[PDB]
Amino acid sequence: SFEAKPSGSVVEQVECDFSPLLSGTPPQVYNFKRLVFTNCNYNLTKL
Amino acid sequence: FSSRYVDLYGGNMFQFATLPVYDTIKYYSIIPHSIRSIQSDRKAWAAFYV
Repeated sequence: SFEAKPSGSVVEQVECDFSPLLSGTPPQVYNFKRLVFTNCNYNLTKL
Repeated sequence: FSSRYVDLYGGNMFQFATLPVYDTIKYYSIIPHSIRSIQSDRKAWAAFYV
């Protein structure tokens, strides 16, 4: 095909707190509570 | 979804807000609303359709 090589890439690019999950009594597996985080920065290394 | 936020005249529905309710809701109930006004003050109100 002789497709052109990729060039000139253009890239287009809060801080949700995980403290409530680690603070206080954890809910039991039967009484599990989900937590939803949207549009938030996350640190996977920290957890 | 609110039509007024993006296309009020069109009536097209576009999401404007999200509520983080983890539990599913299987029951909905209309709430009656009254207006406290004198007989002359009373005015007709639009009828909502669901």
